[PDB]
Amino acid sequence: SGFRKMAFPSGKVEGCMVQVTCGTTTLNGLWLDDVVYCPRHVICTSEDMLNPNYEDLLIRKSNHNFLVQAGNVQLRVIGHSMQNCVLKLKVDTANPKTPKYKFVRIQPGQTFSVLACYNGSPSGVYQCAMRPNFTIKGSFLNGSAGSVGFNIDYDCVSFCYMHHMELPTGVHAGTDLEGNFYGPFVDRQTAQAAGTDTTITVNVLAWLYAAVINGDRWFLNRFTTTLNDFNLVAMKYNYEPLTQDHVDILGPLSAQTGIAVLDMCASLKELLQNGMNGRTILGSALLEDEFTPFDVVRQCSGVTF
Amino acid sequence: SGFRKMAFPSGKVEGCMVQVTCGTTTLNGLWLDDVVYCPRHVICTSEDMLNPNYEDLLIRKSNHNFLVQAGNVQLRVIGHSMQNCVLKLKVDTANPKTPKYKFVRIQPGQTFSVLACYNGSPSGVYQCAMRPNFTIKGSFLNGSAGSVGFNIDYDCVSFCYMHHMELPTGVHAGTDLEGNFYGPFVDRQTAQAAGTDTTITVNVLAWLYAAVINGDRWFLNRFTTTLNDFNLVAMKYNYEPLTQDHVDILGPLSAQTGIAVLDMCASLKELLQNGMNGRTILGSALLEDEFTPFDVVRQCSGVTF
Amino acid sequence: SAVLQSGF
Amino acid sequence: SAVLQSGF
Ligand SMILES: [Cl-]
Repeated sequence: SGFRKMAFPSGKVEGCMVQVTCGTTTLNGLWLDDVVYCPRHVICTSEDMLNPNYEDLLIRKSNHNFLVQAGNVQLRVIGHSMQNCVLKLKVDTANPKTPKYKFVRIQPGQTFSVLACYNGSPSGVYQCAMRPNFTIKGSFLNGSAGSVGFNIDYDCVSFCYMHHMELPTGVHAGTDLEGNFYGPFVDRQTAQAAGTDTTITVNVLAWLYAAVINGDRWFLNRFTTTLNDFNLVAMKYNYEPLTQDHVDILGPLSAQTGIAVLDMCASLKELLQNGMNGRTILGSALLEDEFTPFDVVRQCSGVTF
Repeated sequence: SGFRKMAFPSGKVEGCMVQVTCGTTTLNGLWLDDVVYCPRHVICTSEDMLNPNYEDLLIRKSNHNFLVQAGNVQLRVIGHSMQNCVLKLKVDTANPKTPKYKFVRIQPGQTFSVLACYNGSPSGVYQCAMRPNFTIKGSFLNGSAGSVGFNIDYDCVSFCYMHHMELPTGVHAGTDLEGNFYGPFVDRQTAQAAGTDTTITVNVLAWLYAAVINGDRWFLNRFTTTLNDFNLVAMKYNYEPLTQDHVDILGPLSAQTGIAVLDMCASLKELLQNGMNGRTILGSALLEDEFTPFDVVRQCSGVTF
Repeated sequence: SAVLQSGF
Repeated sequence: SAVLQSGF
């Protein structure tokens, strides 16, 4: 037993990380087959960031202007193109450690592991969620751009996030691996703000099921609720609406514990209206919303990769 | 910016995990060079666990009674010995993915990353601390024994923990890689209890420095305190005593922020005596004690491996 | 009591 | 404002 915020094993991703340097600007890139993917702001200097014309800046770059290093091995760039907000550097050797992989665009509320990297080398791994406002609450310093978020299914790595920038209040914004930003953001040093964030209700419910499986059941009440009545209260506390699809996604956890979703909802409504009165759930004094139902199932059943 | 509970990259450890099966009992082992290390309870059946005479049970085992699988490769065991609570299986091939490594015995209050494994395959990675009562608060199911805890320094993996068992209230107990248990525990299904746990004060102070570096400074007061006066209050709230060595270990963080350790102590004393009044620090409503000062420095300065 | 976390 | 997280 026990319950912790668990990241995917990072070995398959670590073998793909390289350093990309364009003059004084350096960040991380992802070396898959014979292509290195990286944020296009690597071609910027510090002055160019306020309002960069990326096409003009890249026309002035030759293949040799890109210094790509995989540890000790310098890699020769033999072509380059820009796709949306990512650069694609064709290199003259295919990465021998390339795993089986997919590019996916995740939905808000979904989670993934981030491999934080500087100068092409990993510093750490942690799990995070795509917030409803299309930011993530990561831990990223200057140099971390190009670090990637991913999920694993057996042997296939799904890359879903490339890091690009930090927004006010310390939240983070990036792209999918096709180079389209999550949310209404642009890779410019301009005034941009994350919008109002909400609490991912289906994830809170998954976490309360996790608590029940681990024997923390003090918050279980005896009432039930309707979906519509639940969503009236949730909305008041800045929770996302629970949909019937969400109720169905919670089905396996509900079956395991014998607690109908609408009964768990009745218990969440009381927590929201009355607080926790100094108590904790799973060691936490706030409700946690960064475990999906699949995350709970994986951790509580021990799925491996 | 941002601050998260960050685990070490696990690639170097993942290449070392194997499955060890002795009859119906299966757990994980660590394949380093030509030796596989695993908890000795693999030679137990379910009845043997109440009071196992491990020497008698192992005398009845031949090399072939140990089925060791590294993915698809079955490994031939050509010798076996018991060192304290760990088995050492000599195998006929050296692990080609063996990293540079050390065995270390960590001190309470120190942290490490755990690679949770089932049937020799990783499920996840997370960071945890050695509690003052010599347990850890992990997430471990049946099958997880043999999962290891580790730290990384550049290229050297220091293995510090092998998982063996779960104690009442869902805490976890294990050994160093020489097979000596952390704390006063034995690998037997007997009545054993984790003792009273305390809060690692030096780690709380490190985490408050992390908050200041990230711009969360509302808890900073204007007073100072003496070490002895601080330790009178800390003791009342089940905090460990702060020693002058701890104050020195906090030196780099103190220098970075310009806040003397004894001033941070004055602010911690007020948090302890007055609570947080609904406020959070770094997104948390409780004080966090599972970041060492080195953990904070690594994360806030971006040390890579 | 203490529970040894091997598997079946 | 938004800050691009490349390095020097
Ligand atoms: Cl909390």
